[PDB]
Amino acid sequence: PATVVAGVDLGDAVFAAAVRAGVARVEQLMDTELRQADMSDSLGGKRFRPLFTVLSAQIGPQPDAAAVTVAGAVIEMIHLATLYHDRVMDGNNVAILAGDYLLATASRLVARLGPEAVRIIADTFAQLVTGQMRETVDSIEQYLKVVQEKTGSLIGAAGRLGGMFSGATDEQVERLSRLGGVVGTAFQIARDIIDIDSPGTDVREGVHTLPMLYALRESPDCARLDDAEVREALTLLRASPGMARAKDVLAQYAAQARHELALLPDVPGRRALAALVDYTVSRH
Amino acid sequence: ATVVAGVDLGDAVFAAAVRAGVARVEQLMDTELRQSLLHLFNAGGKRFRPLFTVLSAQIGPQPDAAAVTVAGAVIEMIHLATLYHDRVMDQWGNNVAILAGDYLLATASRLVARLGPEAVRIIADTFAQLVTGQMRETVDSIEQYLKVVQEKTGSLIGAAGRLGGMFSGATDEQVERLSRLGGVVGTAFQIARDIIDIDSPGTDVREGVHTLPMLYALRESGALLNGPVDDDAEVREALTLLRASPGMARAKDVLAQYAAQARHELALLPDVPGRRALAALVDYTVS
Repeated sequence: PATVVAGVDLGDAVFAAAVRAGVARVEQLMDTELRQADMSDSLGGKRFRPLFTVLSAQIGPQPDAAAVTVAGAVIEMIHLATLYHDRVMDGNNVAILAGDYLLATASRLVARLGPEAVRIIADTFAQLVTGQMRETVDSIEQYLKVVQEKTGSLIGAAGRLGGMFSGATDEQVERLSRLGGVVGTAFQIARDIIDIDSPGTDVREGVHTLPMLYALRESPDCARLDDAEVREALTLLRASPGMARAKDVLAQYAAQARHELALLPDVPGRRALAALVDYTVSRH
Repeated sequence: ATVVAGVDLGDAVFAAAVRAGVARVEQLMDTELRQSLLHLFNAGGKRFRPLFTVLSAQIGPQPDAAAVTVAGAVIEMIHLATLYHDRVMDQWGNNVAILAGDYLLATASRLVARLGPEAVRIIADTFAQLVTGQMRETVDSIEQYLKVVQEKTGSLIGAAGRLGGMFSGATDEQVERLSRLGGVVGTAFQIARDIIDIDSPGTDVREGVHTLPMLYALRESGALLNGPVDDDAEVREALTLLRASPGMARAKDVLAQYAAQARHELALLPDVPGRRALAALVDYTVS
């Protein structure tokens, strides 16, 4: 545990403490920027994206710890807001307002990071709405388009901002952006798989995830769209070649993340990010 | 004639320049919003917030700067997004309303981003204010209501004044004055809506929202508005009862006081046509 931050084993406990403190600084800024005179508002609400932002800023030669803290707070507040809005689309009005406040505060914070950061966030918002627009011809191409837009884009921006505000080179910033995009997708696909492999299992009533999408192509019929019906649906998926097909797609994203890792500079942040990748494609 | 949105501005050449500025905002909105998710109504230049932005920009040497139109569009998209998010129920559904609002928001992000980080900060802080206003709506009751309407309605119109001043090139002190004017005008704008909801309807009683006339009434003695009201018979009742309380005359007094506050703010703007137009907009808004 002393080497672990946000579930990622960073191998070294002294290094883990410095990284954990960078994550803690992100949450502390969020708590300070959200708290007003009016509130269990931040409380999946995780440190994954803060971890990713801090680790990405370990790739450049001159991390700006204050700016890195801002970027991570911006990214994660946006993450939480997408969760609030997703719950209502599947109190409603209050959950929407809370998400809107998280989005307003994230936009306020990123203005501190200057004109380039501001455009990166605005473009990320555009992708986020595009994926929600899409999510409402190849149905698996679309599903992977949705998670790339709603999930991969935001972790790409965290990688981008991490590189930018450690003075990484232009090419390393692009690479960190691409890594974060591929990490976000792989993370979701692992989630899809884990929720059928078995902590609750098929806590996914209504959601057509990637294994399911594969299984419904074969040709022997789903009971799909109350408790035995759920277990009866679980056996079919764990059996189906759709499961093995979903793990192949996961492996394609893992392969692409590791391709990007390999061209990162040989610095301790690269090994940290590879452990982040390992955890991402793991059982979480 | 010399009228732009029920408001007589003065000289026909000023009014024409203002009409054209507002129309430019509606056009930019249309253009930037094109991708069926939302259906904008064509108000033909009568939207309050583009008008207040364009009027505020008249104070600057460059009222028709392109950034002024972007500001106005941004302001109005924020206001539209709140209308869509307001419709989330505890359009076709909750999903459309959320998505429509998020689309407006995202489009506003792209536009304000190119205005610069300081304009991003202003709009973001304003939207934050606007949201906590709606949270807070859900001590001193009057100062509490006024804080709510200042947050949920006055801050966006303050921002319109601030942005209009900034990007028309107005002086720093003028930007500040126009921001203060906008907050006071937006409050008076809401107080006037809340009075008009009881004079001649009833939406606030049915919704169970406590507005200025009701809050002053509940200070006397001799409170059925605990929660909302469903039956149309009790609605009619509360209206006539509230129409007779001295709290109704007190809310009108406070409205007149906010008008006087706005006149104090605008009196120290330069002596130009735009000051008179703003003065006229104030008079219209409280009448």
